[PDB]
Amino acid sequence: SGRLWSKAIFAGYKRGLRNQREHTALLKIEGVYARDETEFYLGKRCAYVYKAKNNTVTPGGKPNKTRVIWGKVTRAHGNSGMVRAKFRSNLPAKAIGHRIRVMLYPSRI
Amino acid sequence: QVLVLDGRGHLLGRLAAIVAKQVLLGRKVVVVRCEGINISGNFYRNKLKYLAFLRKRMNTNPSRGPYHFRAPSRIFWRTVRGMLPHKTKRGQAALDRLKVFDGIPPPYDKKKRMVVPAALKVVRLKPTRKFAYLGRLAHEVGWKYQAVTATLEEKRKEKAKIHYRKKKQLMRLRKQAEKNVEKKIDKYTEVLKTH
Amino acid sequence: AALRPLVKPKIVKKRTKKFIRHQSDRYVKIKRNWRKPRGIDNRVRRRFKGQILMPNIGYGSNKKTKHMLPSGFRKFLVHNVKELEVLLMCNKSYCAEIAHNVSSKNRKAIVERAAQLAIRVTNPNARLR
Amino acid sequence: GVDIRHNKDRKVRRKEPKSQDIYLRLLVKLYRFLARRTNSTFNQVVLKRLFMSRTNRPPLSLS
Amino acid sequence: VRYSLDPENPTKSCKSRGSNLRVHFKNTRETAQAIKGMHIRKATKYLKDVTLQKQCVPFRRYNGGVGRCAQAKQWGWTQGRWPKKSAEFLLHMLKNAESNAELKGLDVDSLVIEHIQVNKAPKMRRRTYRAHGRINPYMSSPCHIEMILTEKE
Amino acid sequence: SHRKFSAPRHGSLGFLPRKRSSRHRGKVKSFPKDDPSKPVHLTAFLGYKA
RNA sequence: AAAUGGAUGGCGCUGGAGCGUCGGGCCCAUACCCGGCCGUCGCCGGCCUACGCCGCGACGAGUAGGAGGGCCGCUGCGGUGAGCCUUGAAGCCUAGGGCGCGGGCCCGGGUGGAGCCGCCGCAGGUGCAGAUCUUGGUGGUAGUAGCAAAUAUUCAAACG
RNA sequence: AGGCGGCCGCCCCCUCGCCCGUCACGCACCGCACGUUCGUGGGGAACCUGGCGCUAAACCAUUCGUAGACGACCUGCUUC
Ligand SMILES: [Mg+2]
Ligand SMILES: [Mg+2]
Ligand SMILES: [Mg+2]
Ligand SMILES: [Mg+2]
Ligand SMILES: [Mg+2]
Ligand SMILES: [Mg+2]
Ligand SMILES: [Mg+2]
Ligand SMILES: [Mg+2]
Ligand SMILES: [Mg+2]
Ligand SMILES: [Mg+2]
Ligand SMILES: [Mg+2]
Ligand SMILES: [Mg+2]
Ligand SMILES: [Mg+2]
Ligand SMILES: [Mg+2]
Ligand SMILES: [Mg+2]
Ligand SMILES: [Mg+2]
Ligand SMILES: [Mg+2]
Ligand SMILES: [Mg+2]
Ligand SMILES: [Mg+2]
Ligand SMILES: [Mg+2]
Ligand SMILES: [Mg+2]
Repeated sequence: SGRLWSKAIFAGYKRGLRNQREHTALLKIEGVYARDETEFYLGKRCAYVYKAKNNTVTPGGKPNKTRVIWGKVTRAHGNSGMVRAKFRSNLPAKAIGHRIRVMLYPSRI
Repeated sequence: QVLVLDGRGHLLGRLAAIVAKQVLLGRKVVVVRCEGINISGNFYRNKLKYLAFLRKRMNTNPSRGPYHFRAPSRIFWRTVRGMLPHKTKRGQAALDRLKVFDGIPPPYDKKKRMVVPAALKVVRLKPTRKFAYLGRLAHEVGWKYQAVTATLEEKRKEKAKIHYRKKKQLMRLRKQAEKNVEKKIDKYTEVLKTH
Repeated sequence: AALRPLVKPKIVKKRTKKFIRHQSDRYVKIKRNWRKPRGIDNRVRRRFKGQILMPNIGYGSNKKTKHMLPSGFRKFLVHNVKELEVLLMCNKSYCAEIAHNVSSKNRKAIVERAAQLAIRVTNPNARLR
Repeated sequence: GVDIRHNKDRKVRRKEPKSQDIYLRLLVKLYRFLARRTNSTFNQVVLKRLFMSRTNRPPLSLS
Repeated sequence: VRYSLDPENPTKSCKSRGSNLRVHFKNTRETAQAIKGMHIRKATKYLKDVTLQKQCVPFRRYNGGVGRCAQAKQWGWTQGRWPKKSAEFLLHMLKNAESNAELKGLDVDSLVIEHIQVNKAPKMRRRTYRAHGRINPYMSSPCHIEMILTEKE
Repeated sequence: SHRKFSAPRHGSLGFLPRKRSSRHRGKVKSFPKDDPSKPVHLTAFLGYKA
């Protein structure tokens, strides 16, 4: 029991002022508010949990209504502690203002 | 979840910047006591700028056009409207997540109110600069509800005093309990590991 | 899982949109085929951002993965038994595809000869009885 | 771009002979092989003159 | 002949078609949208009320410049009009569909109107006489009508 | 421009939002204020213009 | 001091989100470096469609215009496929599968009923988005304007 | 812009409602993801059952003129 993943709010794509680059996303992760603090999360793996009405899940026992686009942290971003992340597929852009799980695997504890 | 913010002693643009940044991420923030939000500068200048804002109106039809709110909660809500992308369905969802109240509602009388240190008058102003009250501005121009809000505010302040005396009595009782004995075996461990 | 051709890598196409013609949405007299606009005011020719993209040489697919079906073969059209038997030497890279005007009576003989010679055919089970 | 110089991509040359004479193409094949395999600048010049046109190969006279 | 929206089964369904009949296409479409999805006796009483101007027909799509009525509040709409000629023709085709159901041997008291279709017949042309010696067309708009009536259980 | 004969304006902007009123009985927009010094009484009645 | 209400972009900003001097980080363009792929050009290899096959390197924007390639396409002619078919050709439709970067193409499914196509050469009345383009058809307008020059009709019956 | 909390007396039990020590078990599913949560999550259409109750009102039609371009608005209708 108990949550094993750290909370991180999706903030938006990597962008300029005008144009965007949808292959890289930004994460405001809670607790981290510093460039020196966003060092431990380099290499963590992220997961966007969302819902659909067709029966497609992981084969861990039971078929359900939960879909996940996987991905992982690439590097840090800015001085405020925001974190870049490249997922395996690009974001649906509905995920703005929603939470992406950051699970505590392969990093170097 | 919800972020219940006090409005006393905060500056309008600083609090609007912090609220408009924290509402785009999804944290449902509610600014309570909006009549106490201060504005730097002279109060004559602030009501002159608000009178100029009232003077801005469409001449061919004043109804179809600029809607000039006089209530201070709606003043702060227009202030955050001008900072969020409200023409898009990101700032529209952010304005749906944002709630604002003049005076204090009963659930926010119940819950605890936060205070943002970066938006404070004392933090952001040299103490010999002039300031204003948004409730004073709203009563001086349009919003005719200062007396009822002040009466209900004094009523809930009396309620808060009669709750605080009970809470402080319970805290004196629990420190008498901490003054009593047969608890120290765990307390040595807690002092050695940050009491 | 029929014939499993030789080592074919990950096939990428570098875009898969078959680029639309400008203002084909606005007028239905304009077919969806690409046609290079040669106007003096056109945003597509001037290559403004946010407009459609013109097909140029940079979208060229790899020569290793050129004309590649997703099964891993390259298609070759066939009318009859001699043009099916010409695929006898390279049957593990160049698959057969029966022409549309071939009747069912000869089509069953062609697909039986392809099953004998172990030549992949794209449409074996079409126009049967 | 990168190159500030002008772009003269193809220089001048005629590599394949434009004539469809089969015998001339066979001589082109043979003397191309000899020109790249013998280090003979005679074979180089004869291969270039076989690439050369009808007008630019003027008729020699017997005298 | 073929229709649109072929029924569940031809045993429990009758059919009717009128072709090249002098009405307005817009009036017959807007009354067919009110006929559709209704019991046959309710539709017959409704069309008699239309011919007696006691219950109207709401114009929902072809509502350009159509005056209002108080009777359209049954339909949740504001505008209405009372097509006498369209009501007479579609009542005659409802009687024809009733006779076809009687010939096919259906339980004639429990028919609902499942499908109705109205589409533009080739219109016939006459001419006006406008100013400055000009001739302008004066064209009709007849329609083809199909209807399917099905036993409701 | 410069109309050369300035006239007072026709009508009134304060009465300009003209409409068939949804009420037929003229409702009271504002009653007079109260005080504990005055005795108990009513303010408004109904009538019919004979 | 200027005429509709309005512009440091707006919101706001005073221990600055203003001014002047600056420091350390941070954000990105089709700019630069590394790498994958296409094409052009240059230099080249081989006695493996020689008009094919590889090798290395540098560069690719562009109206008017000028060239090259097109296994892009339409029509007909000579050769050519012991070509295709009434066990279904052309044509048309298609929330189907695919290829090419594109000109376009191949197959699946449905109507259709008698002609059609691949390759090498040949010859064009050979490609449409416009020209107040020509002919034909069809919408919004729209069940709208309109059926108002000259005093006027009414009851009953009959054929229906 | 109110619905959970506090007191008295009973109800069927708990003297493990907790911290430290002993013992043995529960799937040990043999390297792997979306697992654990306020969920007897929001609303709509129906299925079988207990208890307690409910028995109407709009719109059209007719009339009305205090209003009406048409809609709309104010109105009457009982068997005294
Ligand atoms: Mg220009
Ligand atoms: Mg122009
Ligand atoms: Mg370059
Ligand atoms: Mg209109
Ligand atoms: Mg009208
Ligand atoms: Mg006329
Ligand atoms: Mg009032
Ligand atoms: Mg300003
Ligand atoms: Mg500065
Ligand atoms: Mg170029
Ligand atoms: Mg062809
Ligand atoms: Mg021509
Ligand atoms: Mg000709
Ligand atoms: Mg045309
Ligand atoms: Mg043109
Ligand atoms: Mg024209
Ligand atoms: Mg027309
Ligand atoms: Mg009119
Ligand atoms: Mg009219
Ligand atoms: Mg009679
Ligand atoms: Mg008679």
